[PDB]
Amino acid sequence: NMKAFLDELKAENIKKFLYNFTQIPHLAGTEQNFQLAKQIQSQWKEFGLDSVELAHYDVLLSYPNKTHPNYISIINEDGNEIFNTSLFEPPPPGYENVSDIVPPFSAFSPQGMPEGDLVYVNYARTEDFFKLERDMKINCSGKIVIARYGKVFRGNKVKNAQLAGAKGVILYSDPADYFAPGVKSYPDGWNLPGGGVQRGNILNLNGAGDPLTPGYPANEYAYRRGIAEAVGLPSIPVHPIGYYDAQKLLEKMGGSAPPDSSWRGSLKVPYNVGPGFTFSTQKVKMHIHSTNEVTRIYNVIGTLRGAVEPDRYVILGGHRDSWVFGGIDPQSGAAVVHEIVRSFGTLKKEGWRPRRTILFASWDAEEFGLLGSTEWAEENSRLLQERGVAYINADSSIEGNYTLRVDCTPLMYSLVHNLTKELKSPDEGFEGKSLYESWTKKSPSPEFSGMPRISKLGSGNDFEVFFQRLGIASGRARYTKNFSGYPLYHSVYETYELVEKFYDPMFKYHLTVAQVRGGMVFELANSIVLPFDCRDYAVVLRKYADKIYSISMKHPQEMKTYSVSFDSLFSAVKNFTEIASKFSERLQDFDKSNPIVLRMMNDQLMFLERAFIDPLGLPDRPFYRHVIYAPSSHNKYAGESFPGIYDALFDIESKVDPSKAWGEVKRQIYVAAFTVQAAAETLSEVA
Amino acid sequence: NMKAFLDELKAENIKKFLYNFTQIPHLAGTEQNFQLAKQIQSQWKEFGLDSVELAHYDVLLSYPNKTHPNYISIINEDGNEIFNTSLFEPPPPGYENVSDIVPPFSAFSPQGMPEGDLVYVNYARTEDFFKLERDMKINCSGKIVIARYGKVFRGNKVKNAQLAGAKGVILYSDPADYFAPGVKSYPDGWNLPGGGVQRGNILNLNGAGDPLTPGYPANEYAYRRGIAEAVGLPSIPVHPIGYYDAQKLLEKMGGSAPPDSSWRGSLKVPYNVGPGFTFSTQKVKMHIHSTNEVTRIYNVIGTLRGAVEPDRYVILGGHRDSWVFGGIDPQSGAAVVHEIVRSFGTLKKEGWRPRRTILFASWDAEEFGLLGSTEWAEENSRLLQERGVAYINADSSIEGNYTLRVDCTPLMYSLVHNLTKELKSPDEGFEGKSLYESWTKKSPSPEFSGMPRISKLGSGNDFEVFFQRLGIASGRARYTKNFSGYPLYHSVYETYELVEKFYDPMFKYHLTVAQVRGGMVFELANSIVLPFDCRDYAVVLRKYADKIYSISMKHPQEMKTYSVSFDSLFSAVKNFTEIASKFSERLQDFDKSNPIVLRMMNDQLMFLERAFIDPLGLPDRPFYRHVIYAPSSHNKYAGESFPGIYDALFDIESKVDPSKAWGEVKRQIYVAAFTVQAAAETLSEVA
Ligand SMILES: *[C@@H]1O[C@H](CO)[C@@H](O[C@@H]2O[C@H](CO)[C@@H](O[C@@H]3O[C@H](CO)[C@@H](O)[C@H](O[C@H]4O[C@H](CO)[C@@H](O)[C@H](O)[C@@H]4O)[C@@H]3O)[C@H](O)[C@H]2NC(C)=O)[C@H](O)[C@H]1NC(C)=O
Ligand SMILES: *[C@@H]1O[C@H](CO)[C@@H](O[C@@H]2O[C@H](CO)[C@@H](O[C@@H]3O[C@H](CO)[C@@H](O)[C@H](O[C@H]4O[C@H](CO)[C@@H](O)[C@H](O)[C@@H]4O)[C@@H]3O)[C@H](O)[C@H]2NC(C)=O)[C@H](O)[C@H]1NC(C)=O
Ligand SMILES: *[C@@H]1O[C@H](CO)[C@@H](O[C@@H]2O[C@H](CO)[C@@H](O)[C@H](O)[C@H]2NC(C)=O)[C@H](O)[C@H]1NC(C)=O
Ligand SMILES: *[C@@H]1O[C@H](CO)[C@@H](O[C@@H]2O[C@H](CO)[C@@H](O)[C@H](O)[C@H]2NC(C)=O)[C@H](O)[C@H]1NC(C)=O
Ligand SMILES: *[C@@H]1O[C@H](CO)[C@@H](O[C@@H]2O[C@H](CO)[C@@H](O)[C@H](O)[C@H]2NC(C)=O)[C@H](O)[C@H]1NC(C)=O
Ligand SMILES: *[C@@H]1O[C@H](CO)[C@@H](O[C@@H]2O[C@H](CO)[C@@H](O)[C@H](O)[C@H]2NC(C)=O)[C@H](O)[C@H]1NC(C)=O
Ligand SMILES: *[C@@H]1O[C@H](CO)[C@@H](O[C@@H]2O[C@H](CO)[C@@H](O)[C@H](O)[C@H]2NC(C)=O)[C@H](O)[C@H]1NC(C)=O
Ligand SMILES: *[C@@H]1O[C@H](CO)[C@@H](O[C@@H]2O[C@H](CO)[C@@H](O)[C@H](O)[C@H]2NC(C)=O)[C@H](O)[C@H]1NC(C)=O
Ligand SMILES: *[C@@H]1O[C@H](CO)[C@@H](O)[C@H](O)[C@H]1NC(C)=O
Ligand SMILES: *[C@@H]1O[C@H](CO)[C@@H](O)[C@H](O)[C@H]1NC(C)=O
Ligand SMILES: *[C@@H]1O[C@H](CO)[C@@H](O)[C@H](O)[C@H]1NC(C)=O
Ligand SMILES: *[C@@H]1O[C@H](CO)[C@@H](O)[C@H](O)[C@H]1NC(C)=O
Ligand SMILES: *[C@@H]1O[C@H](CO)[C@@H](O)[C@H](O)[C@H]1NC(C)=O
Ligand SMILES: *[C@@H]1O[C@H](CO)[C@@H](O)[C@H](O)[C@H]1NC(C)=O
Ligand SMILES: O=C(O)CC[C@H](CP(=O)(O)O)C(=O)O
Ligand SMILES: O=C(O)CC[C@H](CP(=O)(O)O)C(=O)O
Ligand SMILES: [Ca+2]
Ligand SMILES: [Ca+2]
Ligand SMILES: [Cl-]
Ligand SMILES: [Cl-]
Ligand SMILES: [Zn+2]
Ligand SMILES: [Zn+2]
Ligand SMILES: [Zn+2]
Ligand SMILES: [Zn+2]
Repeated sequence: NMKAFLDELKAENIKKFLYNFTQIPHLAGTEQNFQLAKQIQSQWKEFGLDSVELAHYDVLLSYPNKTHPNYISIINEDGNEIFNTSLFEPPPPGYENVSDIVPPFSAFSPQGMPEGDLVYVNYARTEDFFKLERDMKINCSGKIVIARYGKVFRGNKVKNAQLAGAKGVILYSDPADYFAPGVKSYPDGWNLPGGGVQRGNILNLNGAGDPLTPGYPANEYAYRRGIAEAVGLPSIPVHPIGYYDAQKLLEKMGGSAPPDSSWRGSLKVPYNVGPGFTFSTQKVKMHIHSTNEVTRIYNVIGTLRGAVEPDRYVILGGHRDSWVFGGIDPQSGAAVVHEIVRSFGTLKKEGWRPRRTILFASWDAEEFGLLGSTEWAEENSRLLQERGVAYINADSSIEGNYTLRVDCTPLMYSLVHNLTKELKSPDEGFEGKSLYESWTKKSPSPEFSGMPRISKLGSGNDFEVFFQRLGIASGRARYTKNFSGYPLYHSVYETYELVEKFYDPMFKYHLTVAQVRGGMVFELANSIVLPFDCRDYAVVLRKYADKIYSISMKHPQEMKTYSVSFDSLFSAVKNFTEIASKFSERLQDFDKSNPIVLRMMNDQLMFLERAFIDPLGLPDRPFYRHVIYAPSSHNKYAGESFPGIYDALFDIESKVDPSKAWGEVKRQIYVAAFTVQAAAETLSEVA
Repeated sequence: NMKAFLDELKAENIKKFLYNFTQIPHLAGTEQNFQLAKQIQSQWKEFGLDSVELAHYDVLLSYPNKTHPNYISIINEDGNEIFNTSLFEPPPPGYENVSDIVPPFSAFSPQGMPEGDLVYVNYARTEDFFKLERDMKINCSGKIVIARYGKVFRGNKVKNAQLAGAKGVILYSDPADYFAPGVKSYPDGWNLPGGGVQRGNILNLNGAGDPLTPGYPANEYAYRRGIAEAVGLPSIPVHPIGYYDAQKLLEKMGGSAPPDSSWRGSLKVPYNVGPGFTFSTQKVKMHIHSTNEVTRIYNVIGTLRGAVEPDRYVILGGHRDSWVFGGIDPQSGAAVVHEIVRSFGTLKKEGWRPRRTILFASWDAEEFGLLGSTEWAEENSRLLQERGVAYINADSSIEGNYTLRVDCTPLMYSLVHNLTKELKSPDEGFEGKSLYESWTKKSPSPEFSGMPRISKLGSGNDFEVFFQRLGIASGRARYTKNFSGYPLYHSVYETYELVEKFYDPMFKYHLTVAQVRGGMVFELANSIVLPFDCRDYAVVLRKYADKIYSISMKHPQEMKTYSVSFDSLFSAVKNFTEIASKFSERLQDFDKSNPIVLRMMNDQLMFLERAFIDPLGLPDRPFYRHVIYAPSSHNKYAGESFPGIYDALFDIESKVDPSKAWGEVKRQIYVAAFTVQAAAETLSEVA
């Protein structure tokens, strides 16, 4: 039963697994990552799984040149390189020994050696560039942009920059965002040293997976696009730096004041916007020599065969590749999955099987754009779309230690509420209380009433292809602090010791996340009726219809002129509410003894997420096919609701053909109303 | 049981229903068609169906102007209209009374009054226009084209013509194609009078359905494209004529000889290719004033709820709208469905239910581009794709009386072989023999050995959206003669009397088709294991891989230069063969007493057709998503195999960038190999 499963999970095992996974770097595409894959595969096998395979793909990755390193220089009027950024981060204590730690770089940067004047853009958000090209009249064309990490996925920044005319982008971590007051720099606390740099890919894939093979798995005979038709590649050079190198680049900055305090970070510089220095006369020069190359990656796929519904799949998945040691990102999640597997494997050895098939993935090349999960799902899309019950992600278990952070489909809200009431809170001062209670006290619902917050799914992690492309019900759960990443994110300093010393010394937060993650997978794979509640979707559809309506209503004159009505969407939502309500009644009133009727009802619950998929995709985003949710076009990490309408409405005041534009709003309202109505009809009596 | 069902079908009932359906015209969008819909709905209800609804859509139709009729003129040097084509066909005996019979027109022609020189193009096939622009050097630009009906769908002709530069198209029926020797003109035989004209739409929809709403049902709040972005509309005027009016237009034709005898039909004219007349000096002038208009259509949808698997759908569908009386096209099929329904309804009244849900459709606006079936399937696509077992079409039951013509997915071959051996042949001189035997003797397999021919599915009928877009296993069966249509196709002369007197006086061929159609639907809806044989797909995949390979091999030098290999496709096919073979074994070896295992296996059989769908669609044909089959791009009526590769290879010698072109061949080989491999993997053990 469930308690047997939950009781078999040990904090000390997680600790032991995390330590094992963090001793050397496991960069995607390296032999070391391959060996960790082989090792996971052997162990998941010894743990009891019925089968464990490696699935590999040949995908575009990116790597710095070993003998021609990347850096940024201030040059002078003659071409003397006055200042030079780091070539590497100062390795932490006792790892000065590291074989090779990849130096900081922006994965998928083109090669280049541009120079020019600097313009500071804050976080390089859409609103930042609006304030700058619209209010301030500064002009980024031909400039090198310099932006701080935080707020939004760094891919959006590069795209915003690229589109505003920039010839290069420099990213850095500012202590305002990456140094929490009163805590020390690593190795003596969990803050980011002025020499720490955040690695990370800067693609805009929009769900495509491998850049060269959109639509189809990068298998042995894959046909690939030439790199010039590749998906998501930035066209200007980009490089990240720490805040020491940053001060050096920022302190000589001229032009206009920062437009206000929200543009100014913590270093002792003015945070002038530029362009150029006070100093005229010197320029910034970038040196980028990273190369893109097709490289083999490996997913580990374990299978625990279901006793009754083997042709129904509950998937627990998270990635194995790290930028360096992956002390938090991903091995604190990977060590949790290892212990979940060990625990299910234990029950199986004593002769239990779950009701449905459970699938366990160790994904590769996630850091490079969710490539392993995506290629695997393109290869197995027909199985997934007819057999896929749910997907539970398992990246970083902790990014803090204040409370639970849950993002999931509405179908799993009730499941998550019930599971957490059955779990002990590991929180100081809530001993003998449930996780539900601490989580609700600490992160209260905005909606209300006495409920916790649960957020929408966007992207930036491996659930993306399962939810956004395929319409498989998905959730994730981790411990969090009070979109920027904790301070030591994607740095050489994110190590086992960072976690053992400063994050979770007892491994008690890991154990909690293992219980929430393994708990969901257990209920999903074993409850006789799928634990989804379609009425929960009815409720959020109404909130999102209100929301998108309110946004349109900021423009009453155009709504009159063009006859923009939301009547069809509200009507659809009202029908989905009534039909879901009747479906719940039938679900309460039938005999679980009749298997075929059970299967029919479970198939309705199962295909309901699926009903929100449009096979034509969203406008310009063929791999984002869900109509209710998509990643924000301004921030991959953030979930947006009614994305088609949201984007047709965004900055609509600026389109030059208002009636073309409002026409497309109307078209999107129609697609949404229709999809919500069609989804609802999946829950009607079937004949 | 089956025999009870088959024995309840009566030839005399079919006769009575066909007579009832043919007394007045039932043109899509008219009140008369609406009343026939209401009537079908009441009767299917009295017959016993559990529910019967009307589903309506507002779609673009096309109609001649009542007070400004269409015709073609020869004008002279001054503008005197010397010759004028008919305004209508001479109505048949006793129907000179007809309320209104729509005059001959090409549905969806733009309006226009162009004049110019005539060029004769034979059947206006791709090869005809090749022979003419390549061999003969004649140039169709600014000319009016005149082409005979036959060989290919008239939409392709208009598209070929349009693309070759034409300013108008005139279609006519030539007696070579539409007058069988030794038979008389209607009313005294079944041949086409020199005053008969074939009506018909001339769209290129490529599966889109309603022109204005591709992707989504043309419901109440549908957003519609402006007519200029409508799908499939021809841009030059087109009008059809009989062979009397044709002789008048052809007899004065100048320019070059016909390139050979295959270009010459039966009228006493030279069949010169033009351009222009001998007569200089006079021109041809077209007068077209038809209008396009959004018009309401109605499908009748009856439901017979399944006793065990109600959430599994077997669909019997065919259209109700006719160009005029629809004596053969469609009411000889519609009267068969009426009798099938009556018969199932009888069993139900005695307390039987089929195992699966059976759905019965009377589709509207088929003649106008399969619009009713398509809109309905877009509206209900999520139900269809998860619950759809099979679709059996039911258009014209007879287009002759020589033998059976069956087109279907390979999955149904074995079903059709077994059903026909259990059926009496209605053929003169095969009394006491089975339909299988007459059908095999009369239409022998080309493949071999002692098997009948079964052809591929293309399009030109209502199964299109179910098979080509959705991947639902589909078949059709009718009686045929020894792609052009019988002689009285889409003419005022296709009447009840044409059928009672000359086609099927006993109604014995109708009864046979009712038995083959209702027989399939019965087995599909009642057999405990779905009657599909996946090994039959294995066999044809190998033949098609051979075929497409041979076509590529007409170009060995390019295959070397570009490294074009079919190794992946053959490998996929070989694996599909082995895995299908193992799947058959398991299907033989499991206990039908275990329902969940039964359901799992039926779901594999059911989703196997579905596995061949690519959600990205074929190149440029987003609504044709099946990878093994598509309608021919040169002839909608014809099925083509490995369409993606076939079209990348077609006329490849002429592409100006041979390596771009051969690259796309390679990409298509990859898509096909991958899809065949993925389809096969749906038949593997599921865990
Ligand atoms: C939510 O579910 C409800 C079903 O409970 C559903 O309501 C349906 O709405 C449509 C209109 O939106 C109705 O269709 C109408 O009724 C009949 C057809 O049976 C016609 O007379 C009407 O047509 C006339 O009026 C039209 C416009 O007002 C004209 O354009 C037209 O040419 C006619 O002259 C009209 O088609 C239908 O009756 C209800 N169904 C009910 C109440 O049972 C609603 O649409 C669902 N929401 C969504 C978004 O799907
Ligand atoms: C039909 O089914 C068979 C399975 O029975 C399947 O065969 C598979 O083919 C691929 C090659 O096409 C094999 O993968 C290889 O084997 C190992 C990985 O386990 C590697 O050593 C190989 O890689 C080396 O060589 C490559 C090229 O030759 C190099 O590019 C590469 O970098 C390596 O140095 C290679 O990946 C696989 O072993 C078999 N599976 C078997 C026999 O079990 C076949 O592909 C299926 N057909 C289709 C079209 O799917
Ligand atoms: C993590 O643990 C694994 C397995 O417990 C260690 O690898 C095993 O132990 C030794 C290492 O040579 C061998 O006898 C086994 O063959 C290894 N088993 C495998 C790979 O499954 C591994 O070395 C540990 N990693 C670290 C850095 O501690
Ligand atoms: C920053 O780095 C550059 C590159 O290594 C340094 O300039 C080089 O210096 C050597 C010897 O002085 C010369 O042979 C090269 O011509 C220089 N390379 C280039 C491309 O300029 C530079 O001195 C460094 N600057 C600082 C302040 O340390
Ligand atoms: C979460 O728990 C609640 C409370 O147990 C569950 O709702 C009950 O479920 C039973 C079983 O069908 C019903 O008979 C009760 O009427 C329900 N109570 C309420 C308040 O609805 C709910 O099913 C659980 N959610 C899951 C398991 O997903
Ligand atoms: C075809 O048969 C139908 C039904 O048998 C005829 O319509 C019915 O018969 C009379 C006609 O006014 C009425 O009492 C019924 O209400 C009609 N029933 C319906 C419409 O379901 C119909 O007129 C026949 N058509 C022809 C031309 O013979
Ligand atoms: C073919 O049809 C046209 C159109 O009806 C005939 O020409 C018309 O004749 C009347 C009276 O003679 C004139 O008022 C119109 O000007 C003509 N219309 C046009 C547009 O030309 C023509 O005579 C007919 N030709 C034959 C041979 O019957
Ligand atoms: C068509 O009929 C053949 C002959 O009856 C069927 O094949 C037999 O099916 C039974 C039932 O599984 C097997 O045990 C026999 O071994 C089969 N004989 C052969 C020659 O295969 C076949 O199943 C029928 N096809 C259908 C119903 O789709
Ligand atoms: C890296 O740069 C070296 C040293 O200058 C050069 O020889 C080599 O081409 C580069 N390797 C690649 C292509 O990354
Ligand atoms: C920015 O500067 C360049 C000239 O160097 C110009 O072409 C570009 O259009 C400018 N952008 C704006 C907003 O004026
Ligand atoms: C872990 O828990 C303590 C308790 O408040 C917290 O303040 C400390 O800073 C936490 N560690 C991190 C990395 O936030
Ligand atoms: C048909 O032509 C008539 C008569 O000349 C004209 O008045 C009317 O506009 C036309 N109707 C339409 C638009 O089909
Ligand atoms: C046919 O004629 C026109 C001139 O009237 C010309 O522009 C067009 O390109 C010609 N086509 C060919 C194949 O020469
Ligand atoms: C019907 O059957 C006879 C028997 O040969 C055939 O010759 C006759 O022409 C058929 N009718 C039609 C329309 O083909
Ligand atoms: O490519 C993405 O969508 C995200 C990759 C990675 C996700 P993770 O850092 O592993 O949480 C990142 O944000 O840089
Ligand atoms: O639009 C089509 O695809 C075909 C419509 C109709 C099919 P049918 O004549 O009813 O067999 C025709 O060929 O003109
Ligand atoms: Ca791919
Ligand atoms: Ca449509
Ligand atoms: Cl996660
Ligand atoms: Cl048919
Ligand atoms: Zn990461
Ligand atoms: Zn991660
Ligand atoms: Zn027709
Ligand atoms: Zn027809």
